[PDB]
Amino acid sequence: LNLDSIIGRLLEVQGSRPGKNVQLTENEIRGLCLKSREIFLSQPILLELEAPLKICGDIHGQYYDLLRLFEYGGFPPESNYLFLGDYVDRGKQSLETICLLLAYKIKYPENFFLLRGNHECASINRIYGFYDECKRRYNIKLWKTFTDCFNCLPIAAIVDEKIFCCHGGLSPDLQSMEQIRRIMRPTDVPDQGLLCDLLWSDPDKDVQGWGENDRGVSFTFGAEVVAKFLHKHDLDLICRAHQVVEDGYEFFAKRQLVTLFSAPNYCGEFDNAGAMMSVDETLMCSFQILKPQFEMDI
Amino acid sequence: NRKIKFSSAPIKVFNTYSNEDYDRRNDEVDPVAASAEYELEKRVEKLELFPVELEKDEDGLGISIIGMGEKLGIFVKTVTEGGAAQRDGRIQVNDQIVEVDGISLVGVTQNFAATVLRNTKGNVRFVIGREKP
Ligand SMILES: [Mn+2]
Ligand SMILES: [Mn+2]
Repeated sequence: LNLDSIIGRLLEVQGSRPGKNVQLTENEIRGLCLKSREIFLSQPILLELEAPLKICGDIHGQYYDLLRLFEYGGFPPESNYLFLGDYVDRGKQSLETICLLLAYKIKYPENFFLLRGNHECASINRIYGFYDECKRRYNIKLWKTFTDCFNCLPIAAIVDEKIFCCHGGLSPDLQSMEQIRRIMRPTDVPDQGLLCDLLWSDPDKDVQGWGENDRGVSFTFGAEVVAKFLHKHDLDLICRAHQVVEDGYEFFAKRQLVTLFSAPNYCGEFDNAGAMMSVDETLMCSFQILKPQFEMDI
Repeated sequence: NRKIKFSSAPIKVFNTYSNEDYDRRNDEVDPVAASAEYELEKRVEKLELFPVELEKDEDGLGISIIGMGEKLGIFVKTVTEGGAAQRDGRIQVNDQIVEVDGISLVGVTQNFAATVLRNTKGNVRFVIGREKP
């Protein structure tokens, strides 16, 4: 397993200049994938978590930002953590990021949780960096191994039966939570349907009801849809990610939905800051901001 | 009705690496190229793959290939009558050449595929893909 050895090496670059890589062995990574995969399937696809807890958004391979995320929020098991997906792609150190998160999940399965983002899908990360990073620093067989692990990540989490958490947002097909729980793993993320929307959909102020999403997949939803959703299921907040917000956090539909993003200066093309959410035993919510055609005969 | 609350206390702003300290840019990502490769890979997954082993004769392997998309796939256009491929019978027109001597020819460049097919010898090991019924 080498779990303590793996984590120690991953944290050894804390004080180095950012960009320095940590090269784990192929077998160690495969161990982390095969064992985290085992835990993911032993736990419900729809998580039921209890406070205290800290909620974080996209990372996208910005490994050192994840460290400062842990440094200020408290390394595990000092604090319980729930991530909303998008750990890989668009960054130069996705492998370090996902390994550290998977290691903590194996080490602290009941106090550390990871949700599936739209980039934890083979059809997407094959294009936006993770496959290339696996090919360069390992073999593509390792990328297939990450796919089998990602296909078993949980989709959504409900905190204290009152806060609903997922990467993307709501779906017009979502009537009861049993529709989520019936989803069987391992599964790819289809181009359409409930699972797709949970990982892709966005809130939009200018939309009444449902609307088409500029990403070319899934939909956009307005404030009324949020309020009705919370009313019908006796919830009071939707916590999600998947959109860059300049202040690391951003509310929507009064205080009924919040967007979290934990990758400062997203892929070096934004000014945005990162942020996280802390929920205590009394369900108090606070914000910590991480501000910087051919032929041939044979 | 609500059982949650929110904090009016000030917001804590911890500092983080600048852009000079931490260069988060990544110009290596090339979605256009990867997407072209991935589309070819998707088609192969839906194909019926079977092995084939041909012994080269005087004429060669008796196969004529065509590239189809940059990132190309290798398909059979002609099977010369009397050649090794025809006499074997398992290779037919429009069969994709997924692998040759263990080297993948899905989403490759014409230069790459030509180099591989020119370096074959004697008993060439093929992986052939055919459209499922
Ligand atoms: Mn996303
Ligand atoms: Mn994202």
